[PDB]
Amino acid sequence: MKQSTLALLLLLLLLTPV
Amino acid sequence: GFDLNDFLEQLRQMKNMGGXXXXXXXXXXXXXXXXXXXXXXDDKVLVRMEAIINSMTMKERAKPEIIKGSRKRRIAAGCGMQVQDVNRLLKQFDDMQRMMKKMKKGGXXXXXXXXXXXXXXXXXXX
Amino acid sequence: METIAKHRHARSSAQKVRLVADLIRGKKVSQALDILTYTNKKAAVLVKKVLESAIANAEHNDGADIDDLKVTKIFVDEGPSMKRIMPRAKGRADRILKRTSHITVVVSDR
Amino acid sequence: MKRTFQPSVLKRNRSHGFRARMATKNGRQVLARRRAKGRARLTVSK
Amino acid sequence: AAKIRRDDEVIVLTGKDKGKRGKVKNVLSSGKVIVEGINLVKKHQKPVPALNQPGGIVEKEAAIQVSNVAIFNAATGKADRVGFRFEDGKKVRFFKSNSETI
Amino acid sequence: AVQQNKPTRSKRGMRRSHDALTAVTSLSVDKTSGEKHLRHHITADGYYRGRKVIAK
RNA sequence: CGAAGGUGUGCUGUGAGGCAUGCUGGAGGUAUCAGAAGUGCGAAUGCUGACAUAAGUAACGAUAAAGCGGGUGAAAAGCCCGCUCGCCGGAAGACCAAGGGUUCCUGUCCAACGUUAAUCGGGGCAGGGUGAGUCGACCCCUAAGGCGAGGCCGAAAGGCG
RNA sequence: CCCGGCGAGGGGAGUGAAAAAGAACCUGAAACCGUGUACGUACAAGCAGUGGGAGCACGCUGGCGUGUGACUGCGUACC
RNA sequence: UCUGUUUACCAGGUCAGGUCCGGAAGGAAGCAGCCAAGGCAGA
Ligand SMILES: [Mg+2]
Ligand SMILES: [Mg+2]
Ligand SMILES: [Mg+2]
Ligand SMILES: [Mg+2]
Ligand SMILES: [Mg+2]
Ligand SMILES: [Mg+2]
Ligand SMILES: [Mg+2]
Ligand SMILES: [Mg+2]
Ligand SMILES: [Mg+2]
Ligand SMILES: [Mg+2]
Ligand SMILES: [Mg+2]
Ligand SMILES: [Mg+2]
Ligand SMILES: [Mg+2]
Ligand SMILES: [Mg+2]
Ligand SMILES: [Mg+2]
Ligand SMILES: [Mg+2]
Ligand SMILES: [Mg+2]
Ligand SMILES: [Mg+2]
Ligand SMILES: [Mg+2]
Ligand SMILES: [Mg+2]
Ligand SMILES: [Mg+2]
Ligand SMILES: [Mg+2]
Ligand SMILES: [Mg+2]
Ligand SMILES: [Mg+2]
Ligand SMILES: [Mg+2]
Ligand SMILES: [Mg+2]
Ligand SMILES: [Mg+2]
Ligand SMILES: [Mg+2]
Ligand SMILES: [Mg+2]
Ligand SMILES: [Mg+2]
Ligand SMILES: [Mg+2]
Ligand SMILES: [Mg+2]
Ligand SMILES: [Mg+2]
Ligand SMILES: [Mg+2]
Ligand SMILES: [Mg+2]
Ligand SMILES: [Mg+2]
Ligand SMILES: [Mg+2]
Ligand SMILES: [Mg+2]
Ligand SMILES: [Mg+2]
Ligand SMILES: [Mg+2]
Ligand SMILES: [Mg+2]
Ligand SMILES: [Mg+2]
Ligand SMILES: [Mg+2]
Ligand SMILES: [Mg+2]
Ligand SMILES: [Mg+2]
Ligand SMILES: [Mg+2]
Ligand SMILES: [Mg+2]
Ligand SMILES: [Mg+2]
Ligand SMILES: [Mg+2]
Ligand SMILES: [Mg+2]
Ligand SMILES: [Mg+2]
Ligand SMILES: [Mg+2]
Ligand SMILES: [Mg+2]
Ligand SMILES: [Mg+2]
Ligand SMILES: [Mg+2]
Ligand SMILES: [Mg+2]
Ligand SMILES: [Mg+2]
Ligand SMILES: [Mg+2]
Ligand SMILES: [Mg+2]
Repeated sequence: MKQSTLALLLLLLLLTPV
Repeated sequence: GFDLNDFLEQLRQMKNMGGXXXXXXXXXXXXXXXXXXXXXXDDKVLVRMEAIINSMTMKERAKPEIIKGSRKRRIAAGCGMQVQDVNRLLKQFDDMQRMMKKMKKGGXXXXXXXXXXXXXXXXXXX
Repeated sequence: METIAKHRHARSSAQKVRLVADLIRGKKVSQALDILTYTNKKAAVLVKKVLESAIANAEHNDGADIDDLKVTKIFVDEGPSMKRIMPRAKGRADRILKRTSHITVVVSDR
Repeated sequence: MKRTFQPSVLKRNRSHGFRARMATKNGRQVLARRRAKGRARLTVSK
Repeated sequence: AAKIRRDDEVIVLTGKDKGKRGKVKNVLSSGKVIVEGINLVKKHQKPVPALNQPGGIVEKEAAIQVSNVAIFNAATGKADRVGFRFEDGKKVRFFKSNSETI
Repeated sequence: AVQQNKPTRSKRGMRRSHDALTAVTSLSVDKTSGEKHLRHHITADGYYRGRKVIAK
């Protein structure tokens, strides 16, 4: 849902550029 | 709250589905600013993450701030890796504590929309 | 073996910090840590920090057992002091000195 | 109490503004001296 | 009128590399050159996640003053000094000792 | 009134001779938990004289 | 194989001085006899910078006033939330003009700034924010007053109109 | 790498001839502030030194230097 | 001596995950979880 897409998206991704 | 228990289960539920070619194509705004090939090695790094979070005693996970020099020697020895990698894994966990406490305070839309992509001057990449 | 930990440019005067520094001189660092815990001063928490750091240094770098450590030399020097201005009555003004200090703690197994 | 500087823009500019200087011989001498000392701004303008 | 150029093989006169030979990567405006296998420095690099740059100590090549490198004569096996003449109508470089063109 | 001559570091030392703090001698050790603490003051865990009288 | 300078120490001259040398320093110094002097400092209520002293003293800006629970957090008398208490109310409220010029709102940070701490701010850094035929300015019209073609006047500049 | 607040600052490690060259960065003087050691000081009157001088400490090879200076003679800054 | 629960690495055994050696066969040091075990208790 919304908290699973806000979990996974910025988890995988915002672990990428940082 | 948010611990390395929920981070353990976050990353072990995310080491089933996690991939870098399926999740660098599910966002159009973050793969054009930072490079599209800086994503991750998902299986290597998530099996690393799960390894390192297996090296912990359970109150070292539920209370991540008591992890010190001896604790990181013991964790880095447990899974066969470097103390620096465990350093950067507890770093990553710290960033995600930041983000999910921010998602706790601010409404889901005002903390997902005010999210910023950042460069050091307007010229591309420097 | 001697080990250093320093904190440089701390806000407090040398003078105020000296009061506390001179409480812990000579004790073994356990007993001294407690002396510092229940001292009510600002300098106390500054110096507590520096002392603890010093212990970490000794153990991690030089492989000293914590039990044996004493505080052999602890001294507070003057730091760079910054001028400010407080306006005073009838127009005259006052160059203010916001003082800082160098807390230097050194521990040894001997 | 009531101090000496009570600012006004229209006042400021009619008194010291560029055009006000340029009006006269003396003023253009001011603007001469300034241009010779090489100021950042000659007059008071916004 | 520039004596030392890209891709010339040179020999190093001065420094820790004295006597070593190598190939020029590029030149810089300040009169500095950067030579293959020459003047390695060990540089510390803070890991950068955007460029996927790991950390660590990278051995890199640091610029050397162009006065310190001589154009290597392959014929004589000696360092040489260079000069200019006009062959055809074109401006060309030659070695001072055997006066042969490059 | 304001001083007539610059008082030497000597005098300045003397005046400060009394200004030294007193290190607290005793650290009472609570029976149940065993942590050190002040006489008559509760511990960091809220223990006093063997009770846990604060839940905190 | 270590110059000038810094710091010691030893020796020597009637004196200003000189020589030698341990540490520091890391590249300039200079015999001899002459030459030229911005040539020697403790004072000038001397000039600049630095550091003292009184002294951890006076003071912390209205005598309208605070108390508790919870939250955040390294740390909460001061921040957010709730609850009672108290002060202003022809103002200590609300809207403008002037004047200021981003101080507005959000996120984030706590060195300096805030007369204490500060997690807070009118502080730092990044972003956003000001939507007009009918509200103002502009514009149309003139007041006092200004400038003023010709003109009158004045050594020149200029004054009056 | 470690302490700390994902601080300040520090300590190791590494570069370098050198990091008492670390950006608060050549040289780093004095005032001024300290920590350590020797000596003296809690019955003692004064421009604080000079003359005499016991003891103690440290260097030397029972004497000679060095620091200190109990006790007493004389002794009211400079411009 | 049963049961309740406590003790990160630096007593023991199992030692998942992960990691070293090997092409492979397999071994191995051992983090966590569990059980001894040591704290403290109901008897
Ligand atoms: Mg005033
Ligand atoms: Mg007088
Ligand atoms: Mg006092
Ligand atoms: Mg030398
Ligand atoms: Mg010399
Ligand atoms: Mg000279
Ligand atoms: Mg000299
Ligand atoms: Mg010298
Ligand atoms: Mg040197
Ligand atoms: Mg040297
Ligand atoms: Mg000379
Ligand atoms: Mg002469
Ligand atoms: Mg002169
Ligand atoms: Mg002078
Ligand atoms: Mg004189
Ligand atoms: Mg005066
Ligand atoms: Mg200056
Ligand atoms: Mg003063
Ligand atoms: Mg003082
Ligand atoms: Mg007083
Ligand atoms: Mg008083
Ligand atoms: Mg007063
Ligand atoms: Mg007072
Ligand atoms: Mg006030
Ligand atoms: Mg609270
Ligand atoms: Mg409260
Ligand atoms: Mg208050
Ligand atoms: Mg409230
Ligand atoms: Mg009224
Ligand atoms: Mg007005
Ligand atoms: Mg305005
Ligand atoms: Mg601003
Ligand atoms: Mg605001
Ligand atoms: Mg804000
Ligand atoms: Mg403050
Ligand atoms: Mg406070
Ligand atoms: Mg603070
Ligand atoms: Mg602001
Ligand atoms: Mg209108
Ligand atoms: Mg008119
Ligand atoms: Mg005319
Ligand atoms: Mg006129
Ligand atoms: Mg740091
Ligand atoms: Mg080296
Ligand atoms: Mg300095
Ligand atoms: Mg140099
Ligand atoms: Mg220096
Ligand atoms: Mg010095
Ligand atoms: Mg000095
Ligand atoms: Mg008597
Ligand atoms: Mg006596
Ligand atoms: Mg007396
Ligand atoms: Mg004598
Ligand atoms: Mg001796
Ligand atoms: Mg003798
Ligand atoms: Mg003697
Ligand atoms: Mg005498
Ligand atoms: Mg006399
Ligand atoms: Mg007398």
